[PDB]
Amino acid sequence: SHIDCRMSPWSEWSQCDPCLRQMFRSRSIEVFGQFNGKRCTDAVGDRRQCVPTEPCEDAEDDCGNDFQCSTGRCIKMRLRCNGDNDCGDFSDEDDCESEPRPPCRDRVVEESELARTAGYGINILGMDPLSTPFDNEFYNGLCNRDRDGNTLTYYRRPWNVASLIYETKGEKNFRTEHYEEQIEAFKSIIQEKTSNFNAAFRFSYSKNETYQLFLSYSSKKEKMFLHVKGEIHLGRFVMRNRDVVLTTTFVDDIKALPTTYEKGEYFAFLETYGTHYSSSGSLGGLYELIYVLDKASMKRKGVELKDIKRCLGYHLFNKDDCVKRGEGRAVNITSENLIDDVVSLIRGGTRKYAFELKEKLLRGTVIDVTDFVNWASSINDAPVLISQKLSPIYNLVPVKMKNAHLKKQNLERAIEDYINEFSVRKCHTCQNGGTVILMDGKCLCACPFKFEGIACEISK
Amino acid sequence: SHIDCRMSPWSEWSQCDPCLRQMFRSRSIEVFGQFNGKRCTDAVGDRRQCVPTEPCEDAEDDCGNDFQCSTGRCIKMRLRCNGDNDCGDFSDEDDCESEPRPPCRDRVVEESELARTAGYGINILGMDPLSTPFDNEFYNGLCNRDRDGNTLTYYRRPWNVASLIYETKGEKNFRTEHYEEQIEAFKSIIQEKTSNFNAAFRFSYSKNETYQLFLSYSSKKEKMFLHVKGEIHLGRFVMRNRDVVLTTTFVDDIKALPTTYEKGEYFAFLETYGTHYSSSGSLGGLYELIYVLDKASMKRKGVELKDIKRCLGYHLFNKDDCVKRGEGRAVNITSENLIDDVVSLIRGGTRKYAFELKEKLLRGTVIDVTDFVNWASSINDAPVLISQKLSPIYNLVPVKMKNAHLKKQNLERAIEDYINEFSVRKCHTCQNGGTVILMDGKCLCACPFKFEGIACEISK
Amino acid sequence: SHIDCRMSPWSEWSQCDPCLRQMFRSRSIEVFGQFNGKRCTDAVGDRRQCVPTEPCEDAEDDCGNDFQCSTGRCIKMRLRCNGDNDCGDFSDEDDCESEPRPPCRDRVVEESELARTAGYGINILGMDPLSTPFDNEFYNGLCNRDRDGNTLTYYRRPWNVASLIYETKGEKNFRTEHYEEQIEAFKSIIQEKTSNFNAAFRFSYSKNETYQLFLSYSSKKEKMFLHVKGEIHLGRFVMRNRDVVLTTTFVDDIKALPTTYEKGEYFAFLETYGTHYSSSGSLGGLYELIYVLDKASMKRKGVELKDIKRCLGYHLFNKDDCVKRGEGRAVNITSENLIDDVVSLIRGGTRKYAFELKEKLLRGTVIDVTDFVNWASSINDAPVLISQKLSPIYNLVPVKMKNAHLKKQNLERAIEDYINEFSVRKCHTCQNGGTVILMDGKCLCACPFKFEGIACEISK
Ligand SMILES: *[C@@H]1O[C@H](CO)[C@@H](O)[C@H](O)[C@H]1NC(C)=O
Ligand SMILES: *[C@@H]1O[C@H](CO)[C@@H](O)[C@H](O)[C@H]1NC(C)=O
Ligand SMILES: *[C@@H]1O[C@H](CO)[C@@H](O)[C@H](O)[C@H]1NC(C)=O
Ligand SMILES: *[C@@H]1O[C@H](CO)[C@@H](O)[C@H](O)[C@@H]1O
Ligand SMILES: *[C@@H]1O[C@H](CO)[C@@H](O)[C@H](O)[C@@H]1O
Ligand SMILES: *[C@@H]1O[C@H](CO)[C@@H](O)[C@H](O)[C@@H]1O
Repeated sequence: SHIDCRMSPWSEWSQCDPCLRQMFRSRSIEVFGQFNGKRCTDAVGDRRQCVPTEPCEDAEDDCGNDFQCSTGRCIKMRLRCNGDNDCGDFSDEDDCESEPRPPCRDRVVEESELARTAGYGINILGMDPLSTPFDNEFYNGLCNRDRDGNTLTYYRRPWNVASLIYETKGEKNFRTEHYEEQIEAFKSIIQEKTSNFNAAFRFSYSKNETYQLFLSYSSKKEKMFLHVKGEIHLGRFVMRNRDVVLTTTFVDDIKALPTTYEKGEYFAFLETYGTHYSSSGSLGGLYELIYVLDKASMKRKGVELKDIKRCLGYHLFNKDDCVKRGEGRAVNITSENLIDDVVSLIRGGTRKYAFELKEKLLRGTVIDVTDFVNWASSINDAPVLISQKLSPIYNLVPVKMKNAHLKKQNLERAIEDYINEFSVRKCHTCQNGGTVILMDGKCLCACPFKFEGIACEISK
Repeated sequence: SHIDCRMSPWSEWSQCDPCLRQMFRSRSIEVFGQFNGKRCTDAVGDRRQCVPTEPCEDAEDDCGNDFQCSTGRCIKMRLRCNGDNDCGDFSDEDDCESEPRPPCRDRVVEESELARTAGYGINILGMDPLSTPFDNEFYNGLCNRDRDGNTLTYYRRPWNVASLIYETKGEKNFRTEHYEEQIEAFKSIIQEKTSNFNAAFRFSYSKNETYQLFLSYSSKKEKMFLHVKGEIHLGRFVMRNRDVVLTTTFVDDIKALPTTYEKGEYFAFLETYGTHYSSSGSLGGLYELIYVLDKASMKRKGVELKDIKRCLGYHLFNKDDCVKRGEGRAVNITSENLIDDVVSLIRGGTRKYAFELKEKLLRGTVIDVTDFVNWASSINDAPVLISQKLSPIYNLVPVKMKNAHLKKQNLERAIEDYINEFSVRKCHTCQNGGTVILMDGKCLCACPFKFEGIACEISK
Repeated sequence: SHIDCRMSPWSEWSQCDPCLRQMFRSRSIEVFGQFNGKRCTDAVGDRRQCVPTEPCEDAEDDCGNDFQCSTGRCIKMRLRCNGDNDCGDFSDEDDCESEPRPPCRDRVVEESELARTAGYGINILGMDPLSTPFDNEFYNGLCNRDRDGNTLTYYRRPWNVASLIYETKGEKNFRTEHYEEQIEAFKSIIQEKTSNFNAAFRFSYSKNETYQLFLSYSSKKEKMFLHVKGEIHLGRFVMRNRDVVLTTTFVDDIKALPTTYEKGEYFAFLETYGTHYSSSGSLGGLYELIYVLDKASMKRKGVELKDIKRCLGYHLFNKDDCVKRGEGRAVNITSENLIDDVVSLIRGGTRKYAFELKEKLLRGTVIDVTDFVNWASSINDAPVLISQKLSPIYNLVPVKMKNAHLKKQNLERAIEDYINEFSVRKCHTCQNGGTVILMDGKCLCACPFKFEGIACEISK
């Protein structure tokens, strides 16, 4: 068992991209390292400076009949001096001596806590970088209020969020399964022959053979299961799809794409800003217990016994003898296996109450209803995204910018190449029911419940 | 078992839509991914910028004999300086030095809490984005009061809400079913033959065969069920159908539709603003317990026994022998299955009392009547929509705007295409009673009560 | 089992209605969706803008010798400066410098709480939108007092209410039925033959056959029922039929009817303002318990037994044998079903006492007489309509307006078409006693007490 990492050879140098003065080249990954071998360490993509031999046109947008700002975002004239940071670099609340004319008037209006990070541009592994391509500070001069249940406030709705409810949806699943199987097998045998021959001046011949045999098999098995899962949802959100504003640090990174399907830059872009964006989330976070017991007793026995009681004797003078032989054997074999797994997981909430709750779960005693309530009041402060409906990031690249369809054509294939080349289906699978897991480019396998070996080979 | 996602090829590029300068093209989805395969990730619809080769007419409404505003909504002259935000951008309470003449006079008149979000533009999955196409701030210079039971106030009726009652309709269902079936089968057999032959100088021949057999089968079964469901309704609402005002961020998105049935834009519109709007809701929210027990004991036995007691002996001299043989067998097999499911769900109410109530339900002890009362007083703050009578969103697109019937003809087919192409009837169904569920474009199946496999195959 | 929704094809485009500049067309619904199929979603009626090719006359009323107002209601000269909002837009208390001359003088006179919403324009489903076609602010310069029992005040009688009493009519029904049936059947059989034949040097032949049989059947059944129903009535009302004033937002919607029996607009009108108006109601609200128990025990047994005891033996030398055989069988089968349903419902009253009362009902303990009294004092605040005598809405369209009889001829057939096309008698009925219920255009069936299937097929 010895597998090492591998690399494909590099490709050819494509072209000096004239709008970036760099030629790119790339390669792929054949086989990731496995079974205590060398790690691949993500060495795809390469860059090299070159002089532009044939210069491109000046790639800048027209920004027709709109006030250009000091960032690159083009806003309208209606957003002038509105008291809202619309250009990004505060190009409204400085210029004029006119009225600030706030569209949210003297009504009690605050800033939100859930809508401001409403992108959660997610990656296909499952973890979510908050590198939001959206900009949740652009209000576009509107004042739409969305109520809160507990605090009785009036939060705002940013322009990129199309809907934002605050329900209170608590939901506890609970299961406990139980299996048991006893079996007691049993087999006894007793045999006996007693032969006696007598002549008549005589001759005798006796034999008393007494065989016995005995076998038991008293084996039980047991297999429990338990599963608590209590979700707590506080609302949701749904993002938009047309006339969407993007943040400042993202339009530039789309504008710096090599436009010719150069493979090196897109694998950096898709891990800087994620693969998909959560177009419809649901905040508030869960907890979970799992209690997998397992038991396997076994007995087996054997009780064996033999006897021969011979004799002889005759009067003619006298002669006699008496012979005895007796053997006994016994075997007891009592085996036992026992396994207990406990897993607990808990997401969301303040640091002080959630880790009271986790240990009150794992103690096994009953939890008085003051810690789940305190954690559920805590979850308003620190929400954790729990369920999302994805959407690809090339459904977000704007069309106003130059070479938009070519960059979308690049990003629609880069996601296929990213999901293919880092897939788990390149490492050869582990035997004995071992589930292979790609991690750090090093396919580690998890063995079920009995196998301590890396290849799930050694048993107990 | 290995299914991956599939895609149809793209269509042809239709036409530069001259009023939007973009040509659209699209495709469909053949088979969603299933059984631990690649996800489809919603890649329908495509956009591309193009120069308008043949320009359209200037698509703007006439707004005949009405005061146009700084949003696009056309109000009447009666709404001038009324002290109500009718244009959306406050084009009443700024202009004149005349009287504000409030139609709600010095009577105690407030703003509502249930009517202001009275659209709940819903989607066919079951969840409800609050992206209200209606505008519940337009009062049209009228003062219609609707009373409250508990607080004794006088809320208003916005123009888009046609009726709004506040009942107090509490309604608890409760069920508990119970099934049980014991059975005890039993079968015993005893056999015996005793033969004895004697001559007469003699010869004997004996045999004592003693067979026995014994079988039990003592199996019981049990299957409980419980179901609490206590709804609490606080009123309802019924929206209108003619002379309806729409919000500012929705008439623009209808005006930006490609008018030629271009499939890419309508699938973004129908998931920005939902598929249907709740034309008749009922607020106030439920809770629910479900307690599905299951039990299956089983015993079976077997007790077997054999015996042969032969003999022989004669005087002529003497000879005799006595032979004994005896076998015994026993099997006990005692199996047991047990399953407990508990589900609890709770909607509506403040964060502090509802999650006291849920754990007081799941404890199993009796709940003193102070937590259901406190949750029911809490439900006035945070209502949750509970029952609705839908209506399609192409019964809402106004007819005053240009190309209204063509856009309604597009939206009446886009709902059929949306309900067909994301239907569950494309994924091949799971066996063993597994109910397939479309989720994230990845058809996951739920297996009933015994099957841990993805295809519901492995049993216990 | 697979039924989907269906639609008839659309009709022909009728005519540009010249007073509304819109041609209408429509269709019908053949079969609603049923058994987990596609929903119809109410797609009847259609509108389309068209230029008026032949213009109609200016549809406005004469309003002969009456002061026209700024709404469209024509009041008399006697109502000038009376201090009552008669035109709707306050065209009395602004103009003159004369006396306000209130017809209710310095006597203690208030505004009502039950008469102000005295329409309750109801729909044929059973639920009641408060979209009152009547106007319960028009007093017509009269001062008619109607007393109150508890508060000792003097409420007013609006012109649309012809009579208004405040009784106090409490009425509790109570039932408890009980059925029980035990039966114990029993059948035992014992048989025996003992034959013995002896010769005489001999020969014997014996036989002792001993059969037995035993059967029980000890099954009981029980079926309880309980039904509390305590109504509490506080008064009633009776509306008028001639010289009736209607509200401002209803004469316009009658005036916007297409006049040619165009089917699309009337199905929106009849669900904006209901099908009938409650011409004679009775306020104050009920509560209700239902306790349906069900039990079905069953036993059955069987105890079977057989025996053959043969023998033979003769002296001639000697020979004999003895043969025994004995079988035993036993079956016990003990089945049990149990069902408990509880339903509770409660209408009317403040939020704090009614939901104390509901849980004091469902606890099963006796309720001390302090919660029913507090709920009955609460019911003065929040009444709920409980019994009504309907009347069709085309007995309410005024005759002064133009094309009144044609619109009444349209509305007298639109109610027949509405009650026919959304009737439950289009969905094919469910078997096994399943009652079909039309809901959301999706005929769901309810199965009685044992059947969990959608088509009431699977039993227990
Ligand atoms: C994958 O690994 C897990 C780890 O415990 C194991 O339980 C499971 O049986 C493996 N196989 C599959 C198909 O999930
Ligand atoms: C669908 O899945 C559920 C999940 O438990 C199962 O109970 C049910 O039998 C399945 N089939 C149908 C027809 O609902
Ligand atoms: C209708 O459905 C109900 C639901 O329980 C059932 O009790 C009744 O027998 C059905 N049939 C009729 C004729 O009411
Ligand atoms: C990467 O590219 C270099 C270019 O010189 C090769 O030499 C190397 O073997 C690898 O393919
Ligand atoms: C989408 O459309 C492109 C257009 O070039 C095709 O090449 C592709 O195969 C897919 O159909
Ligand atoms: C509705 O009416 C249209 C009119 O073109 C038909 O094409 C359609 O089939 C339905 O009947």
